[PDB]
Amino acid sequence: GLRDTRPGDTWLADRSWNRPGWTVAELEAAKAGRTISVVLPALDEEDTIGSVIDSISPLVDGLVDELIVLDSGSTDDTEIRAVAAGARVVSREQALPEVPIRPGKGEALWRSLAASRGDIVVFVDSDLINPHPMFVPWLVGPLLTGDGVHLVKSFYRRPGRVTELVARPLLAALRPELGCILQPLGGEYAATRELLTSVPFAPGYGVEIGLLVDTFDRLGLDAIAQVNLGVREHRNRPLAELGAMSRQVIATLLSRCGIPDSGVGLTQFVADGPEGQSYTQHTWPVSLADRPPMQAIRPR
Amino acid sequence: GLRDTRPGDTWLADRSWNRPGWTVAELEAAKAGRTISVVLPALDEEDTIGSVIDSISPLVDGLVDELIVLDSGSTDDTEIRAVAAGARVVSREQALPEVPIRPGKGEALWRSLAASRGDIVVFVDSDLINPHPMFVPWLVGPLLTGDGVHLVKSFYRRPGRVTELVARPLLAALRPELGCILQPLGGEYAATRELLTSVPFAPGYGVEIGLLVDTFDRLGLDAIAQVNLGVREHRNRPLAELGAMSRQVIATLLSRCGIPDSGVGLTQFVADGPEGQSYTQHTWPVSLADRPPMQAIRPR
Repeated sequence: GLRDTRPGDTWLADRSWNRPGWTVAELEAAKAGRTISVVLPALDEEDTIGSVIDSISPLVDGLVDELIVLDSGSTDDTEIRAVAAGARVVSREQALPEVPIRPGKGEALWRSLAASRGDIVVFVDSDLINPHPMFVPWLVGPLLTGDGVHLVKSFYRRPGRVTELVARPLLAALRPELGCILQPLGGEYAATRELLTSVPFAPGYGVEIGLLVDTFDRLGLDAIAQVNLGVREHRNRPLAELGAMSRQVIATLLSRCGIPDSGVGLTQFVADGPEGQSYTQHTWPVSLADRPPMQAIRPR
Repeated sequence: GLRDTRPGDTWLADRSWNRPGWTVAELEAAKAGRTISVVLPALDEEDTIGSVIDSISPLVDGLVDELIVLDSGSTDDTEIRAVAAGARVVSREQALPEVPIRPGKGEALWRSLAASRGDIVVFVDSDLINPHPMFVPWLVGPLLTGDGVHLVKSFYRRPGRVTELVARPLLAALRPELGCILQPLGGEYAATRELLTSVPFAPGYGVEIGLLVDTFDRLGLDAIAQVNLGVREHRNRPLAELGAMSRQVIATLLSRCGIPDSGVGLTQFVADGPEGQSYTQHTWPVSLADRPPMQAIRPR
């Protein structure tokens, strides 16, 4: 199974593999009333967002009913380049005006649920370097082929740290049944509205891991599927930021397991010089504050 | 305080700093009946162990009463080179013959307590590249200056991953008072026999973190001190092994916080080729089995 996996292959919970034998046009016919939205979270991604939209553009009005870029308050030319590429840009303010804004990635994806319409929502990171046009079709594949799948995660390889050292070892310890998930923190995934609007949304970088665990806890492993995207390349995350990401992943995962987190942020001690004669104390923020299920805020 | 710290400076719990104003000969007089042992855990370290012993050698018969190398069943020339350097080599079998051997670093340090004699035991890794001769004197410093210190941890800088992404963020979440510890996983530390033989010893790579938390939980932060070793350089740990280390650090830390760990090892999925057409499934072992306080096995 894992000894022969092509980009597009689905791995179900019962250790069974499913190789897709459809075209894009055939998948559109398999929708049968169900609508598909694609959401792209964006914070200062002016260089990459054009290319990401272009790979999903030809699917619009066909398989994809709406392509939305959720602007997380960008100060650069992210908005004007995304419109020029042919996607509707909705800011956090515009997505849900009647609720004050909290910082972080989790807030943006949560708000995109109120801004989107589709029965199936596809999430793709806007910092992906040259994504394959079949990314979206592969993600919706297991959902449109009705077999009780509600969340489609993705796995890939670089042409890592927090996934391999924090997320996955902690999942092995606390939710061992989720040990088969190759990329729990992966930003490329698809889910049904009925699931997305019924679960709370974790703040910041904990959004992916929280959604994965909530899906497993309330539906079981059978509702989760994994698709091979082949080779994924994205903007490299700065090494200083990974400690903060880890702490948030930890906070979110502990809260889902009923383990009380102190709410105390990670303090990093950065050496000022080569000798190490002095250290800079830097405390990253951490949030234990989930957003409630969207059904409690804006019921569709 | 952290804006001016020279190699040797002690950081106490009450955020107060102590700069040492002694010589090696003056520290020996401060012992007053108390004996000091230095333990070097060794598993296949034939290239580095000679240099490590040479830095501690001139202290023997003076400040250091005995220098012991705890051989963890080496297959190379670790034993014969350590004897030639001038240190007594005790294997796991010889350290505690009447108890069967378990694999891992934690077992070795635990067994060294039965093989050692000193009221103060100093632990130094045998894979250190050119350690400073003042390493041992700096570690025993706060212990010999009687102010209620029972464990001396160390901090340094490279001339990281698991410390910065796993150990420290998880300590912030579960034991926030230990957030000021710069290197919780550091192999260079010293403690009193009364403490070391009264606490359980965590298996494998969890030994350091377990000892830190046990000391805090039963004595408080006042018993823990930190010393600047300046610049530390050691053999680089292979990137494939760090996931296994993380899982063990996680298992040990959760167990100390009363959080049930599943006992399921981390499964890593390693890509076989460039395309990612197949994956190798690799499950690292994890142990939830502590060793009991040495007072329950060999009471001195």
